[PDB]
Amino acid sequence: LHKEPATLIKAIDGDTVKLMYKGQPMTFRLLLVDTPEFNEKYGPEASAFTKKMAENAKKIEVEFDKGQRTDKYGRGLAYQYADGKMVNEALVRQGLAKVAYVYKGNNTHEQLLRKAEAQAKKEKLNIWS
Ligand SMILES: Cc1cn([C@H]2C[C@H](OP(=O)(O)O)[C@@H](COP(=O)(O)O)O2)c(=O)[nH]c1=O
Ligand SMILES: [Ca+2]
Repeated sequence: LHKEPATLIKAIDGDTVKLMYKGQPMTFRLLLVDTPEFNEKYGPEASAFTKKMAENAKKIEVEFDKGQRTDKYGRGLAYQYADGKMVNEALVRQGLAKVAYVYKGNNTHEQLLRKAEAQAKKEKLNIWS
């Protein structure tokens, strides 16, 4: 897989963000994770985390997997990086997302994220407290 450029348009919540990709505004849904909705426990904390990571980044990138690049709602499906750090993985390591929605053929980073989830669960962080 490879990273491609994007720029931040606006934070949305823990697992969605509005980015400009190839010069067009699009909402992205982060692959392989599920954050609580804003109205649920840890939803606001997940939103704050990804808003900070994205807004402080000098360089945002997106990486598509091998499979579907948009979902049935027209959201782009990717892994998002902020100054080289994967947001998807960071959420999971902090106990602010569960590994979820693992569909065959868009699951390249599944085991990386499961290892983060195991470390978050060991530490009893956030969702795992
Ligand atoms: C992460 C992801 C979600 N989706 C669809 C499955 C879920 O359908 P339903 O809306 O029918 O539940 C929805 C979950 O996203 P949200 O967690 O953003 O609500 O998005 C995909 O199709 N592919 C994906 O990789
Ligand atoms: Ca969600």
